[PDB]
Amino acid sequence: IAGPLIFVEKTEPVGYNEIVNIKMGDGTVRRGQVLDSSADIVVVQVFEIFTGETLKLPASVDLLGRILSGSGEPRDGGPRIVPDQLLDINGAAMNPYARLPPKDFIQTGISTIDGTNTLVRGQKLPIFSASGLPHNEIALQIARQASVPGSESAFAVVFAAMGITNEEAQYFMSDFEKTGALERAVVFLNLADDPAVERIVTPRMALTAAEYLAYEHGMHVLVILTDITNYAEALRQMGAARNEVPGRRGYPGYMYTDLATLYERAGIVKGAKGSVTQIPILSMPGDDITHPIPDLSGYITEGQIVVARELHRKGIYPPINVLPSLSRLMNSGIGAGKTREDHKAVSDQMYAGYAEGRDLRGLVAIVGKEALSERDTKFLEFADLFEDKFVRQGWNENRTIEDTLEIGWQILTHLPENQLGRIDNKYIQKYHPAHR
Amino acid sequence: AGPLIFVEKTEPVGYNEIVNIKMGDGTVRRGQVLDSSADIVVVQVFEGVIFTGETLKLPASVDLLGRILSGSGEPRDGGPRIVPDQLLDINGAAMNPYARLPPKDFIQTGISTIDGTNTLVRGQKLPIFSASGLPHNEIALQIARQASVPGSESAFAVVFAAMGITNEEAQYFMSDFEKTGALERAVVFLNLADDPAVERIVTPRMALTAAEYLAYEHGMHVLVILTDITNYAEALRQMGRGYPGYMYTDLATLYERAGIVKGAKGSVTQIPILSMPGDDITHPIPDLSGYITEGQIVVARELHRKGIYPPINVLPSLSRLMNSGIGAGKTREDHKAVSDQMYAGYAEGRDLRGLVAIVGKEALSERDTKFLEFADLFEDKFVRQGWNENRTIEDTLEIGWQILTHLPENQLGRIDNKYIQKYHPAHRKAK
Ligand SMILES: Nc1ncnc2c1ncn2[C@@H]1O[C@H](COP(=O)(O)OP(=O)(O)OP(=O)(O)O)[C@@H](O)[C@H]1O
Ligand SMILES: NCCc1ccc(S(=O)(=O)F)cc1
Repeated sequence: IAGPLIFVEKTEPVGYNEIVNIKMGDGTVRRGQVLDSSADIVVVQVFEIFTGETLKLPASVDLLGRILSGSGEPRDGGPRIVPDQLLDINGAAMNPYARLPPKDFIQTGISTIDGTNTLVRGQKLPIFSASGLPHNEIALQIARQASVPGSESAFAVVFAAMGITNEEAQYFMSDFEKTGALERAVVFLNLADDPAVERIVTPRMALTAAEYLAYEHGMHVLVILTDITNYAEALRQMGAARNEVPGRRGYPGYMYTDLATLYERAGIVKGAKGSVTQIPILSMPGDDITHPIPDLSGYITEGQIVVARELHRKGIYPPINVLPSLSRLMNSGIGAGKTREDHKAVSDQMYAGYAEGRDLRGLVAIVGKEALSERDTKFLEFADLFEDKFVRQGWNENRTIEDTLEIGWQILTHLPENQLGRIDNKYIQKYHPAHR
Repeated sequence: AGPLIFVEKTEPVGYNEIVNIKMGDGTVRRGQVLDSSADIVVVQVFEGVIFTGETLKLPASVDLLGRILSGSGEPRDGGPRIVPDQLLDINGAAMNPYARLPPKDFIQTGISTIDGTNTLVRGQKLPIFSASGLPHNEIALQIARQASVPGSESAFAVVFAAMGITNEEAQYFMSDFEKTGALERAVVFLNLADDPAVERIVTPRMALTAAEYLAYEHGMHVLVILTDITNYAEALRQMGRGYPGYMYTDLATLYERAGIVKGAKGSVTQIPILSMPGDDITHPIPDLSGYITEGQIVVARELHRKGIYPPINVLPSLSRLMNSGIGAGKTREDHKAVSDQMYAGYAEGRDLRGLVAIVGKEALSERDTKFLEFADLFEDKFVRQGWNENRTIEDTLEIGWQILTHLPENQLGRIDNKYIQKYHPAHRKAK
């Protein structure tokens, strides 16, 4: 009767496939079999230590301002968390999600996100990148800048790093402490050499903490997870998936729904007072042949933010290419009363102009700048202005959606007013710098 | 430094030799010889007694249809050299047939996960995003065989270009096009892995040039399939340890060549295959995002591993111009609603697979079990289809309506009552 995978505290040595009884968070008992384990954690697959208890998160608002390991133990030299509640972490705990669509605005402070691919409360918007690109730097800037403008609910951040180096850990820790962002954040840091099982538990501890804060304390919580790919690397070598090939015989069935137990955990929480939003980092692995991992495409259902090496090589930060980027729920979180009435129009116009300008880079290479029309030259130049002024921003520059929109209107000014076909006259008259 | 311009080798040249290139308008741009094959010179442009070269030309003629050529345009089918009625500069700087018009009508691919949920539109650029070991080429071949433009007064044609392929893949491609009759309306450009690197980079330009000629001078809707861009980028890797900086601008000279042509009686649509390398150390992963501006079709390992063909995951897939090409008079009035409803239902079902693995199968509500099962039906009956199964948009929509009857009518939040009463199987009238 193979079923859900749970995590239980290890109190004694246990053997692979050992039958055990588990005392769950809700007080009920489960029958299961052991799959793998670390010094403090064992992975069990439920059916229907000999008699153990589930690994739990010491749920408490005191988690905020703390930096913990993947298993919830202090890394900041502080005392262990004094729990207000001990919650199971596999996702069965509170059943906090409402059947409501994601909808309001979350200000990341990054123009290429807030302006053209708006992140909304309850959404899961992955950052798609690759080795060598600054995705962690982007994840860190969002963590310290993110807020929920005009909201009556408090805002919190759950930052979860997986399989990182000592240097990286140092990097992250010092930043949260120096900026003060730590006061409104719970940080879970899993090192590359920490037990694999601990990496697997890391995203679950994070999400459980997120759900608790969102549901128990009516907060809008932003969960940043980096990097799924590293999570997937530990997963493929854990338990019964060990030395097994995906799609073949012997590959554990749970191996293909595992990522789903993570991306299913996002959304507005019951009561509609809080919510859990996810920003997972999906870094393209360069070893699909040697290290086959679970398909990560399942995490992409509401869009994605694309990090491009092209912009990175041009010396632009953050190197986000808005063209292949998308936020399917964007229309929920923008407009009058959320951002500003002209948000959709400006974003639409910048996208159109930037896409045109980029195509023109090809034409100019085909016929020469001397042969390009005046009109086309304007768009060609607009693409440069967009990348140089809108896309590019400092690592410590936190732009309000108003700043983002103004920069947008400023560069749009470079195009002929008669070429702004994506902006209704009403807005052109009201916000265009020439009629303002 | 780029950009790259191809010139016919009319006289001996040397590396770094400064030369003048005769543009199709009588003017001349100057560059430097970067590399060259025996008949083609690759020049990098800037901005008497020196070489003045002619741009490499494509022997254009409707007689191109039904022919299998090499990346350089030479017969590979044993047939005679193409008798041109026009010599077209393959760099694209001689005609520019594109209209200032947005892509708009329907292109029926016959594949449900494309036509139904992320529709291909005439003049659009819709890449197939895949990876090593996946069947993107089989999907590409199927589209080439089945694609059409229902109700269009303009004829339809296919331009299929393969870069750096093996001899076995070539034979396999030539065989399919020939036995199905698909070759009858196609111009096939085949470049083999051993062919000079120079011929590999001219291949897509020869293809796009043939496409523009048919579309603009013969008022045809042309579908251009390029598989793949990664091999193309590999050829650029070393022409004169990642890819050269000019690659990004170079790729732009390819993706700018798409759209409705002047007169709006024709168009060029591109379906480039972008497969990610299975190994980065040797085959670094290039940034081909410049080609992705109108969406993409995602081939997913998950579906392939489950034994489903075509393994297309609609959730991450997207067609930004879909609304242009659907609805009454194009496909059917209920298209957008069925598409929205299936997408939402599939996404919900997939999330529930997550919940099932958290609380267990028997813990799911009856309602949730309904969606969980719909996800299975979607993959088993909508996604899955034969490699030779050409579905009309009607078949696709009807298959959609059938699996949707698994969901509670009160759950079809994406379909307004008017379409429910008219098309829902439980309400539709016999007629
Ligand atoms: N699981 C997935 N795997 C691959 N591609 C996906 C997946 N899900 C969605 N996509 C699509 O692929 C695109 C991401 O690939 P993209 O071209 O951005 O790579 P990249 O980040 O530019 O690589 P590079 O490291 O060279 O910059 C997105 O536009 C998205 O639409
Ligand atoms: N790698 C070979 C480059 C090359 C090859 C041939 C020439 S010659 O074409 O002018 F006949 C010039 C340069």
